Amino acid sequence: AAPESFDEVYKGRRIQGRPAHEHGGGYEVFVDGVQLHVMRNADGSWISVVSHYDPVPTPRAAARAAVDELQGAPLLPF
Amino acid sequence: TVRKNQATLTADEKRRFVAAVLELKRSGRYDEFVRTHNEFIMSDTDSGERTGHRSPSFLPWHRRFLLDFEQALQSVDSSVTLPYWDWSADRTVRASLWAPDFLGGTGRSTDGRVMDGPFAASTGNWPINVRVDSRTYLRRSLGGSVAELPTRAEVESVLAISAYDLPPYNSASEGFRNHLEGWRGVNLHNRVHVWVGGQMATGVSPNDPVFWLHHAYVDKLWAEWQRRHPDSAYVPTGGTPDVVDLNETMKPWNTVRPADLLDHTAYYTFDALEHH
Ligand SMILES: [Cu+2]
Ligand SMILES: [Cu+2]
Ligand SMILES: [Cu+2]
Repeated sequence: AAPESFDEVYKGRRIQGRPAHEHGGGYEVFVDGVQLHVMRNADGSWISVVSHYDPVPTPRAAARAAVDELQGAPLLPF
Repeated sequence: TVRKNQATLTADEKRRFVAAVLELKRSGRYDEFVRTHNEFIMSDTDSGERTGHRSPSFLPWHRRFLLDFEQALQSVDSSVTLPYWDWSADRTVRASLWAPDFLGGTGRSTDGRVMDGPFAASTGNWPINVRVDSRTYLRRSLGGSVAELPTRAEVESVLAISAYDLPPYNSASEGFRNHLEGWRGVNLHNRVHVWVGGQMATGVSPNDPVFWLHHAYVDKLWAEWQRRHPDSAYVPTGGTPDVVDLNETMKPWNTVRPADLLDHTAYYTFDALEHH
Protein backbone atom coordinates (compact mmCIF):
# COMPACT_ATOMS: atom_id res chain seq x y z
CA ALA A 1 0.00 0.00 0.00
CA ALA A 2 1.06 3.60 -0.68
CA PRO A 3 2.33 5.91 2.08
CA GLU A 4 0.04 8.63 3.34
CA SER A 5 0.08 12.05 1.80
CA PHE A 6 1.80 14.96 3.56
CA ASP A 7 2.03 18.76 3.40
CA GLU A 8 4.38 20.91 5.52
CA VAL A 9 6.80 23.82 5.38
CA TYR A 10 10.30 22.51 6.07
CA LYS A 11 13.30 24.91 6.18
CA GLY A 12 11.21 27.61 4.51
CA ARG A 13 10.08 25.38 1.59
CA ARG A 14 6.70 23.83 1.02
CA ILE A 15 7.03 20.05 0.63
CA GLN A 16 4.09 17.89 -0.40
CA GLY A 17 3.80 14.15 -1.06
CA ARG A 18 0.83 12.16 -2.33
CA PRO A 19 0.13 8.68 -3.77
CA ALA A 20 -0.02 8.91 -7.52
CA HIS A 21 12.27 9.30 -19.11
CA GLU A 22 11.64 8.08 -15.51
CA HIS A 23 9.76 5.23 -13.81
CA GLY A 24 5.97 4.94 -13.35
CA GLY A 25 5.82 6.80 -10.02
CA GLY A 26 3.44 5.35 -7.44
CA TYR A 27 4.07 8.42 -5.36
CA GLU A 28 4.72 12.10 -6.13
CA VAL A 29 6.66 14.74 -4.21
CA PHE A 30 6.79 18.49 -4.80
CA VAL A 31 9.11 21.19 -3.48
CA ASP A 32 7.49 24.60 -3.77
CA GLY A 33 5.20 23.15 -6.45
CA VAL A 34 7.97 21.70 -8.57
CA GLN A 35 7.82 17.93 -8.81
CA LEU A 36 10.82 15.96 -7.45
CA HIS A 37 11.44 12.42 -8.72
CA VAL A 38 11.41 9.97 -5.84
CA MET A 39 11.59 6.19 -5.78
CA ARG A 40 10.81 3.35 -3.40
CA ASN A 41 13.29 0.55 -2.71
CA ALA A 42 12.36 -3.08 -2.26
CA ASP A 43 13.01 -2.77 1.50
CA GLY A 44 10.55 0.12 1.76
CA SER A 45 13.12 2.90 2.02
CA TRP A 46 12.99 5.87 -0.35
CA ILE A 47 15.35 8.05 -2.32
CA SER A 48 15.07 11.13 -4.51
CA VAL A 49 16.97 12.12 -7.58
CA VAL A 50 19.05 14.58 -5.53
CA SER A 51 19.94 12.02 -2.85
CA HIS A 52 19.75 8.89 -4.94
CA TYR A 53 22.44 6.77 -3.25
CA ASP A 54 21.29 7.42 0.30
CA PRO A 55 18.11 5.56 1.33
CA VAL A 56 15.88 7.19 3.91
CA PRO A 57 12.80 5.69 5.50
CA THR A 58 9.87 7.62 4.01
CA PRO A 59 8.91 9.94 1.10
CA ARG A 60 8.80 12.90 3.55
CA ALA A 61 12.31 12.06 4.67
CA ALA A 62 13.28 12.07 0.97
CA ALA A 63 11.59 15.41 0.45
CA ARG A 64 13.35 16.84 3.49
CA ALA A 65 16.69 15.44 2.28
CA ALA A 66 16.08 17.24 -1.03
CA VAL A 67 15.40 20.60 0.73
CA ASP A 68 18.61 19.96 2.75
CA GLU A 69 20.53 19.31 -0.50
CA LEU A 70 19.13 22.40 -2.28
CA GLN A 71 20.23 24.84 0.36
CA GLY A 72 17.59 27.27 -0.73
CA ALA A 73 17.83 26.80 -4.46
CA PRO A 74 14.81 26.26 -6.68
CA LEU A 75 14.34 22.81 -8.04
CA LEU A 76 14.37 22.22 -11.78
CA PRO A 77 11.56 19.97 -13.04
CA PHE A 78 12.67 16.60 -14.44
CA THR B 1 44.87 0.64 -23.22
CA VAL B 2 46.01 0.64 -19.53
CA ARG B 3 43.81 2.05 -16.78
CA LYS B 4 46.03 3.42 -14.08
CA ASN B 5 45.54 4.24 -10.42
CA GLN B 6 45.02 8.02 -10.36
CA ALA B 7 47.59 8.26 -7.60
CA THR B 8 50.28 7.10 -10.04
CA LEU B 9 49.64 9.45 -13.01
CA THR B 10 52.47 11.70 -14.09
CA ALA B 11 51.94 15.47 -14.14
CA ASP B 12 51.50 15.44 -17.86
CA GLU B 13 49.09 12.49 -17.82
CA LYS B 14 46.97 14.49 -15.40
CA ARG B 15 47.23 17.51 -17.69
CA ARG B 16 46.20 15.55 -20.76
CA PHE B 17 43.27 13.88 -18.97
CA VAL B 18 41.93 17.21 -17.65
CA ALA B 19 42.24 18.92 -21.03
CA ALA B 20 40.43 16.05 -22.79
CA VAL B 21 37.61 16.13 -20.26
CA LEU B 22 37.32 19.90 -20.58
CA GLU B 23 37.16 19.58 -24.38
CA LEU B 24 34.34 17.03 -24.20
CA LYS B 25 32.53 19.53 -21.97
CA ARG B 26 33.23 22.50 -24.30
CA SER B 27 32.02 20.64 -27.34
CA GLY B 28 28.68 19.63 -25.78
CA ARG B 29 29.41 15.87 -25.74
CA TYR B 30 30.05 15.60 -22.00
CA ASP B 31 26.60 16.65 -20.91
CA GLU B 32 24.84 13.88 -22.77
CA PHE B 33 26.67 11.30 -20.65
CA VAL B 34 25.28 13.09 -17.62
CA ARG B 35 21.80 13.04 -19.09
CA THR B 36 21.92 9.34 -20.03
CA HIS B 37 22.97 8.36 -16.53
CA ASN B 38 20.18 10.40 -14.88
CA GLU B 39 17.57 8.84 -17.17
CA PHE B 40 18.68 5.34 -16.13
CA ILE B 41 18.81 6.41 -12.44
CA MET B 42 15.25 7.58 -12.64
CA SER B 43 13.96 4.59 -14.59
CA ASP B 44 15.76 1.61 -13.05
CA THR B 45 13.31 0.34 -10.45
CA ASP B 46 13.19 -2.56 -8.02
CA SER B 47 9.75 -3.61 -9.14
CA GLY B 48 10.04 -3.08 -12.88
CA GLU B 49 12.54 -2.77 -15.73
CA ARG B 50 16.04 -2.24 -14.31
CA THR B 51 19.26 -2.06 -16.28
CA GLY B 52 21.83 0.42 -15.09
CA HIS B 53 21.47 0.20 -11.30
CA ARG B 54 19.95 -2.04 -8.58
CA SER B 55 20.25 -5.08 -10.87
CA PRO B 56 22.87 -7.59 -12.06
CA SER B 57 23.62 -5.47 -15.12
CA PHE B 58 24.79 -2.57 -12.88
CA LEU B 59 28.37 -3.74 -13.48
CA PRO B 60 28.39 -4.45 -17.27
CA TRP B 61 26.23 -1.37 -17.86
CA HIS B 62 28.69 0.94 -16.14
CA ARG B 63 31.58 -0.90 -17.83
CA ARG B 64 30.08 -0.08 -21.26
CA PHE B 65 29.18 3.49 -20.20
CA LEU B 66 32.79 4.06 -19.11
CA LEU B 67 34.05 2.53 -22.36
CA ASP B 68 31.90 4.96 -24.33
CA PHE B 69 33.30 7.83 -22.23
CA GLU B 70 36.90 6.66 -22.54
CA GLN B 71 36.51 6.32 -26.34
CA ALA B 72 35.19 9.90 -26.48
CA LEU B 73 38.23 11.01 -24.50
CA GLN B 74 40.52 9.15 -26.88
CA SER B 75 38.86 10.86 -29.90
CA VAL B 76 40.21 14.08 -28.38
CA ASP B 77 43.63 12.80 -27.19
CA SER B 78 44.43 9.26 -28.09
CA SER B 79 46.94 8.88 -25.23
CA VAL B 80 44.30 9.34 -22.58
CA THR B 81 42.77 6.48 -20.61
CA LEU B 82 40.40 6.54 -17.63
CA PRO B 83 42.28 6.41 -14.28
CA TYR B 84 40.70 4.79 -11.24
CA TRP B 85 40.35 6.03 -7.67
CA ASP B 86 41.06 3.39 -5.02
CA TRP B 87 39.02 5.12 -2.29
CA SER B 88 40.05 2.35 0.10
CA ALA B 89 43.68 3.50 -0.13
CA ASP B 90 43.38 7.21 -1.06
CA ARG B 91 40.82 7.95 1.59
CA THR B 92 41.34 11.53 2.76
CA VAL B 93 40.76 15.02 1.50
CA ARG B 94 44.53 15.42 1.23
CA ALA B 95 44.93 12.78 -1.41
CA SER B 96 46.61 14.07 -4.57
CA LEU B 97 43.35 13.34 -6.41
CA TRP B 98 41.82 16.38 -4.80
CA ALA B 99 44.75 18.69 -5.52
CA PRO B 100 44.29 21.81 -7.69
CA ASP B 101 46.31 20.21 -10.52
CA PHE B 102 43.87 17.31 -10.81
CA LEU B 103 40.23 17.37 -9.64
CA GLY B 104 40.27 20.23 -7.14
CA GLY B 105 39.20 19.81 -3.56
CA THR B 106 36.08 19.99 -1.41
CA GLY B 107 33.40 22.69 -1.56
CA ARG B 108 33.27 25.60 0.82
CA SER B 109 30.84 25.16 3.71
CA THR B 110 28.34 27.88 2.79
CA ASP B 111 27.20 26.54 -0.55
CA GLY B 112 29.41 23.50 -1.27
CA ARG B 113 31.03 25.38 -4.16
CA VAL B 114 34.39 23.89 -5.32
CA MET B 115 36.84 26.80 -5.34
CA ASP B 116 39.99 25.34 -6.90
CA GLY B 117 41.08 22.94 -9.60
CA PRO B 118 40.26 23.03 -13.30
CA PHE B 119 36.57 22.28 -12.72
CA ALA B 120 35.87 25.14 -10.36
CA ALA B 121 32.97 27.27 -11.56
CA SER B 122 35.20 30.36 -11.45
CA THR B 123 37.28 28.97 -14.33
CA GLY B 124 34.37 29.44 -16.72
CA ASN B 125 35.19 25.93 -18.05
CA TRP B 126 32.73 23.69 -16.16
CA PRO B 127 29.11 24.80 -16.36
CA ILE B 128 26.68 22.43 -14.67
CA ASN B 129 23.92 22.26 -17.30
CA VAL B 130 22.19 18.93 -16.86
CA ARG B 131 20.86 19.30 -13.37
CA VAL B 132 18.01 18.95 -10.91
CA ASP B 133 19.29 21.28 -8.19
CA SER B 134 19.15 24.51 -10.23
CA ARG B 135 22.60 25.84 -9.19
CA THR B 136 25.15 25.75 -11.99
CA TYR B 137 28.51 25.31 -10.22
CA LEU B 138 30.32 22.08 -9.23
CA ARG B 139 29.66 21.28 -5.53
CA ARG B 140 31.27 18.78 -3.13
CA SER B 141 31.30 18.14 0.61
CA LEU B 142 34.00 15.51 1.02
CA GLY B 143 33.16 13.44 4.11
CA GLY B 144 30.22 15.74 4.93
CA SER B 145 27.23 13.35 4.74
CA VAL B 146 29.05 10.11 5.77
CA ALA B 147 32.04 9.71 8.03
CA GLU B 148 34.38 7.44 6.14
CA LEU B 149 35.08 5.89 2.79
CA PRO B 150 35.13 2.09 2.70
CA THR B 151 38.29 0.38 3.97
CA ARG B 152 40.39 -2.33 2.33
CA ALA B 153 39.05 -4.88 4.82
CA GLU B 154 35.44 -3.98 3.96
CA VAL B 155 36.15 -4.33 0.22
CA GLU B 156 37.78 -7.73 0.80
CA SER B 157 34.68 -8.92 2.68
CA VAL B 158 32.64 -8.06 -0.38
CA LEU B 159 35.15 -9.61 -2.85
CA ALA B 160 34.99 -12.89 -0.89
CA ILE B 161 31.29 -13.31 -1.74
CA SER B 162 30.96 -16.20 -4.18
CA ALA B 163 27.59 -15.61 -5.84
CA TYR B 164 27.58 -12.88 -8.49
CA ASP B 165 23.96 -11.90 -7.77
CA LEU B 166 20.88 -13.61 -6.35
CA PRO B 167 17.10 -13.47 -6.73
CA PRO B 168 15.29 -11.14 -6.58
CA TYR B 169 18.11 -9.40 -8.47
CA ASN B 170 17.45 -5.95 -7.07
CA SER B 171 18.39 -3.65 -4.18
CA ALA B 172 17.22 -6.28 -1.72
CA SER B 173 19.56 -8.96 -3.01
CA GLU B 174 22.28 -10.82 -1.19
CA GLY B 175 25.31 -11.54 -3.38
CA PHE B 176 28.39 -9.78 -4.65
CA ARG B 177 26.76 -7.28 -7.04
CA ASN B 178 24.44 -5.70 -4.48
CA HIS B 179 27.07 -5.60 -1.78
CA LEU B 180 29.47 -3.85 -4.18
CA GLU B 181 26.73 -1.52 -5.34
CA GLY B 182 25.97 -0.96 -1.68
CA TRP B 183 22.22 -1.26 -1.05
CA ARG B 184 23.00 -4.08 1.42
CA GLY B 185 25.87 -4.62 3.80
CA VAL B 186 28.84 -2.47 4.73
CA ASN B 187 28.20 -0.46 1.50
CA LEU B 188 30.91 0.28 -1.04
CA HIS B 189 29.83 2.16 -4.19
CA ASN B 190 26.77 4.08 -2.91
CA ARG B 191 28.66 5.24 0.18
CA VAL B 192 31.42 6.77 -2.01
CA HIS B 193 28.81 8.79 -3.90
CA VAL B 194 27.42 10.00 -0.60
CA TRP B 195 30.86 10.82 0.77
CA VAL B 196 31.81 13.10 -2.15
CA GLY B 197 28.45 14.85 -1.91
CA GLY B 198 27.44 17.64 -4.29
CA GLN B 199 26.38 16.45 -7.72
CA MET B 200 28.08 13.10 -7.03
CA ALA B 201 25.26 12.36 -4.57
CA THR B 202 22.57 12.81 -7.23
CA GLY B 203 21.30 11.15 -10.40
CA VAL B 204 23.39 13.72 -12.33
CA SER B 205 26.53 12.45 -10.60
CA PRO B 206 28.65 12.29 -13.84
CA ASN B 207 28.67 16.15 -13.57
CA ASP B 208 31.71 15.57 -11.34
CA PRO B 209 34.71 14.13 -13.24
CA VAL B 210 35.48 11.98 -10.16
CA PHE B 211 32.41 9.95 -11.21
CA TRP B 212 34.54 8.24 -13.86
CA LEU B 213 37.39 7.50 -11.47
CA HIS B 214 35.02 6.07 -8.88
CA HIS B 215 33.30 3.82 -11.40
CA ALA B 216 36.65 2.78 -12.95
CA TYR B 217 37.63 1.38 -9.55
CA VAL B 218 34.20 -0.26 -9.00
CA ASP B 219 34.91 -1.79 -12.39
CA LYS B 220 38.33 -2.95 -11.27
CA LEU B 221 36.74 -4.59 -8.22
CA TRP B 222 34.49 -6.64 -10.51
CA ALA B 223 37.67 -7.77 -12.29
CA GLU B 224 39.28 -8.66 -8.99
CA TRP B 225 36.09 -10.51 -8.05
CA GLN B 226 36.37 -12.61 -11.20
CA ARG B 227 39.92 -13.55 -10.45
CA ARG B 228 38.95 -14.55 -6.88
CA HIS B 229 36.04 -16.58 -8.22
CA PRO B 230 37.02 -18.01 -11.58
CA ASP B 231 34.24 -20.63 -11.15
CA SER B 232 31.50 -18.05 -10.61
CA ALA B 233 29.85 -15.99 -13.28
CA TYR B 234 27.15 -13.48 -14.20
CA VAL B 235 23.58 -14.41 -13.33
CA PRO B 236 20.82 -14.68 -14.25
CA THR B 237 21.27 -16.71 -17.41
CA GLY B 238 17.89 -16.48 -19.07
CA GLY B 239 14.14 -15.90 -18.79
CA THR B 240 14.12 -13.23 -16.09
CA PRO B 241 11.47 -10.55 -16.49
CA ASP B 242 12.67 -6.99 -16.10
CA VAL B 243 16.33 -8.05 -15.53
CA VAL B 244 19.10 -8.20 -18.17
CA ASP B 245 20.07 -11.87 -18.51
CA LEU B 246 23.61 -12.85 -19.55
CA ASN B 247 22.97 -12.98 -23.30
CA GLU B 248 20.29 -10.34 -23.42
CA THR B 249 21.06 -6.97 -25.00
CA MET B 250 21.34 -3.78 -22.89
CA LYS B 251 19.78 -0.36 -23.26
CA PRO B 252 20.54 2.18 -24.41
CA TRP B 253 23.06 0.67 -26.82
CA ASN B 254 21.01 -2.48 -27.60
CA THR B 255 23.97 -3.96 -29.49
CA VAL B 256 25.86 -5.36 -26.52
CA ARG B 257 25.12 -7.98 -23.82
CA PRO B 258 26.56 -8.63 -20.33
CA ALA B 259 28.27 -11.63 -22.02
CA ASP B 260 30.28 -9.30 -24.24
CA LEU B 261 31.59 -7.30 -21.31
CA LEU B 262 32.61 -9.86 -18.75
CA ASP B 263 36.21 -10.02 -19.97
CA HIS B 264 37.58 -6.48 -19.75
CA THR B 265 40.83 -7.46 -21.43
CA ALA B 266 39.14 -7.23 -24.81
CA TYR B 267 39.08 -3.47 -24.15
CA TYR B 268 41.77 -2.49 -21.64
CA THR B 269 43.96 -3.85 -18.89
CA PHE B 270 44.81 -2.50 -15.46
CA ASP B 271 48.18 -1.25 -14.25
CA ALA B 272 47.91 -4.12 -11.74
CA LEU B 273 45.44 -6.90 -11.23
CA GLU B 274 46.42 -9.66 -8.84
CA HIS B 275 46.55 -12.97 -10.58
CA HIS B 276 44.26 -15.47 -8.81
CU1 LIG C 1 25.46 -8.57 3.70
CU1 LIG D 1 27.34 4.97 -9.25
CU1 LIG E 1 41.93 -21.52 -7.83
